[PDB]
Amino acid sequence: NNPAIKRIGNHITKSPEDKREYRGLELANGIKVLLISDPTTDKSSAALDVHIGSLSDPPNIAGLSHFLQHMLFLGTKKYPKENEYSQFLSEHAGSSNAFTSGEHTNYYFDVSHEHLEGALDRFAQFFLSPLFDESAKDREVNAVDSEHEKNVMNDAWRLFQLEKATGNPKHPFSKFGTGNKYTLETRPNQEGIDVRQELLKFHSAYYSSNLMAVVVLGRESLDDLTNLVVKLFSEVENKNVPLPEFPEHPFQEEHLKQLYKIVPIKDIRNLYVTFPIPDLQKYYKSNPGHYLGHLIGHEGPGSLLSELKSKGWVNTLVGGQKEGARGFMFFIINVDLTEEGLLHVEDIILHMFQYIQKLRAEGPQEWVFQELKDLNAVAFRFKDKERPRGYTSKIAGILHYYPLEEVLTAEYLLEEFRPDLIEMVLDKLRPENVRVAIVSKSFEGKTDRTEEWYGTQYKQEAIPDEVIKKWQNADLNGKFKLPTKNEFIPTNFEILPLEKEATPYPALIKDTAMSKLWFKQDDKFFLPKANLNFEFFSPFAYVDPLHSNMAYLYLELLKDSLNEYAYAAELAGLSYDLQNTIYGMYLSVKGYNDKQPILLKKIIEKMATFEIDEKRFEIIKEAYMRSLNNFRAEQPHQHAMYYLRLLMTEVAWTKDELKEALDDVTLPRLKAFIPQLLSRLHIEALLHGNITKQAALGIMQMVEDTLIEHAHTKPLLPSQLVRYREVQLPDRGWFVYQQRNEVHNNSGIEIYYQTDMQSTSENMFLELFAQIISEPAFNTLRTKEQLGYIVFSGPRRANGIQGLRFIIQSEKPPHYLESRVEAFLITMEKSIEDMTEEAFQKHIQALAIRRLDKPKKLSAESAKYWGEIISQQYNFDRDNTEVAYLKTLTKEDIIKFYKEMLAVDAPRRHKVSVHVLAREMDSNPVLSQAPALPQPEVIQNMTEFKRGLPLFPLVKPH
Ligand SMILES: O=C(C[C@@H](Cc1ccc2ccccc2c1)n1cc(CNC(=O)c2ccc(F)cc2)nn1)NO
Ligand SMILES: [Zn+2]
Repeated sequence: NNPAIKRIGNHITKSPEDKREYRGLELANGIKVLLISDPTTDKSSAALDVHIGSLSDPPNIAGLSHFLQHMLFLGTKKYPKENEYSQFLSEHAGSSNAFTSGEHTNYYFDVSHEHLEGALDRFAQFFLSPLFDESAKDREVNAVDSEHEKNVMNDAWRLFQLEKATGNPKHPFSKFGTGNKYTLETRPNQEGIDVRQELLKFHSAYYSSNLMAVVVLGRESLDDLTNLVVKLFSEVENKNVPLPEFPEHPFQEEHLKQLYKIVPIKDIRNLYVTFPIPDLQKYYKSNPGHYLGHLIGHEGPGSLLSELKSKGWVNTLVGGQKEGARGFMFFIINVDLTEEGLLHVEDIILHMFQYIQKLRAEGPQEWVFQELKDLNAVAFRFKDKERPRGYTSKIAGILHYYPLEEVLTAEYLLEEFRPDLIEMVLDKLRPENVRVAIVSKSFEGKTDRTEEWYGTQYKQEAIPDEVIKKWQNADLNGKFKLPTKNEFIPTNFEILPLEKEATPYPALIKDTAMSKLWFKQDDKFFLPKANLNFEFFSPFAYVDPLHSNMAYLYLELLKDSLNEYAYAAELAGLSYDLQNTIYGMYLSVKGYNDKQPILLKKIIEKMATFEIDEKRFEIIKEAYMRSLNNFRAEQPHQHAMYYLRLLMTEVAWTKDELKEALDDVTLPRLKAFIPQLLSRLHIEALLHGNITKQAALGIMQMVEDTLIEHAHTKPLLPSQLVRYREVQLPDRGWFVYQQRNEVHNNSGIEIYYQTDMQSTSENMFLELFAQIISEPAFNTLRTKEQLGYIVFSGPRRANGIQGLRFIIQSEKPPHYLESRVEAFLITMEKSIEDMTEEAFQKHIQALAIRRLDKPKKLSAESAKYWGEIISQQYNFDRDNTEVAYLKTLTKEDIIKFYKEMLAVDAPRRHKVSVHVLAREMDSNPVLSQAPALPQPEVIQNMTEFKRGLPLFPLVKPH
């Protein structure tokens, strides 16, 4: 009945468990829309996906569509204030982000449910009347450059662009998508191009209503949501832009049967096998790509990976279809290489073609397709409820590909087995259509080519016909069998009825010396799933570097063993996580409760009776060595956070102390360690979900019983159960720790102002203050000053202590960033005194909403509880108490907090700074005016540093 609405979609198919309400519709201008009504959501959300990406970039301005995406946040004609959008969301419990792919640019936000319209209106202007301020463009060009700079020494990006560079140079697929200062500023200036106009023009030419999809989620009715969205988005202009397509494959025969030898930054060994294939998106209802990927990428018994692992050539394998763009795709088989595998690359690839041959001989298996269909059906029915911001964004993306009534189910539900399509794709998987890339340090100095954008050192060879012919003649290897029927597929979806004595929070229902068991029956979600969380305490886990290493190798060897067995369970919605910690071991099993007890016993039982294979020990141990070394190639700001963690923690083995001790880890020594580790334990657990109290106690009983039976485990004392402390900085102190990043040519810095031990008061001062300066900090340090792409502020919580932290990755020297952060703090001081009481109450409200936002899924709630448990604070009612206190804070309260704890001349300022110098930088100790800074005490040695200071107390439990 509305002229602006071309059609209103029918019943939108959803899971019976989904209580959200849906109406799909298509606007007169062509915008596809999905309206989502959820009366309980504390945060509303919307997203818009344009069906243009960097593949549509002008060939002379690489990264333009990406740059466009940055600029839309920087002002519209209706809301011309540069950070009006960001500031609004921040003051209303909201957030926003975006991304640019080959074919899509995706924008999304969430906000307090009370302010959907205000946010939605400002959001809409991106597509109505963007400003593209000349000043803003010249600044933000730097943020894009920074973002690229961060990727240059990253192995994943280097390889990503290299494949693009080794195909047809005239194909859009070869374009550089990110852009940098050269492509965006330097070269355009040479050519005389007005980049601001090219931005305006690109938005004008491609950001058309016929290529847009919109999703909006709020508390409002589907009716009110309809009027709101139509009111705002029917005014979007339709230029009837043809949807871009790329029918010709980027890989022609000149690019097939080619071998590439590549040199990585990190010490890694990879083999990448690629086949060009047709666009399989139209066959989505049968999805031939996923069927083949599922088998080739199978990790269970009989699989290709199983064989390659037995010969000790590979450890992990990825197989399946890989996105390209409209018109083309790829099929890939990727493995990591052992030192041995690197020598048998030709043989590995033969094995791949033998398995593929095994599939041709067997023919398509309908029961396999039928199994994938069945698993996905269950997956969609009992799908966890998504957080709004990610939901609207994801759906906005696939609205382009599917009918309105089917968007929710399209990517889950399979219709009909099409063996013809399977044979079609399988026919492309031949030696004559293969591309091979080997990534190894062993090719260093032996390369002759250099990729233009990342500087990747590589070498190109043609695969000799002698080798190609060998691969085409692939005899059936007897080691290869099709996967067996997945026996972990859940059958019992019964939701057990809430017990009479069921608690709203976890209740302590068992307290022996052996174990402490926390339990809660789910009363919010009612899906047939449960989370089993176990912390195993033992002093021998982190007593020294040698033992810390062995704790790690033990679990890694344990998982390496269970993989083939647990893989089926993972496919069937039943996963486990097993990590070594500073307190001992951490075990988490999550998923459908049905066959969950089966898996859990297998782990605990495997744990306590583990027999170590020597070959796996050698391989896994060597990988760990490279793993520790590879930390040198991490980002400067990641180093910054790592170094600070070491400085401020009572005990912390550095990655150097670890890799040194590793040389002393032997098989005999490790075999001895495991039993010693399991001989003494204390188990603390949280069982949460679709389980009864007796089933919970039964579960706990089985873990203890299995340990005692196989490992002869015994309890640990209460006094032995004290956690580590945080170093306590002196009043008016300032320490600086300086290191260099050998790989990246950006500097990193973390600045930590340590306030005080955690408590309701200190928590809310810090959080309310962080809330107030969150947006302004991003706007000043990045948007205005453009110090870096990565600019972060917020609370730091470790060992029961807390403080305010700033993190920045930049091309400027760390000492420069210091004055700028300090300059900002003085700036913020004035802004808060000038702040109106109403603006202040907005921040109190924004923080309050964020804290009280309820978990949409079980594991989110489980995390909340488990956080209170491992922190041994046990404050399960924390949010209500702290939000209550928050609302009683004064603007004067925050000013005093700042002046006492954080201000430059503050009495109780405890400041430590970590400086990470860029690769080619050098040493130096020490716009809005930056204050004078005292001379810092330069930390020369972490041990001396810790020993010379007090340690905080630990927070007492509830
Ligand atoms: O790079 C991108 C995505 C990103 C880059 C980014 C975004 C946030 C980051 C946060 C911490 C460290 C690093 C970050 C890098 N992007 C965001 C925007 C708009 N900014 C906000 O909405 C915004 C965020 C936070 C605030 F407090 C206030 C406002 N434009 N591009 N697209 O190409
Ligand atoms: Zn970006």
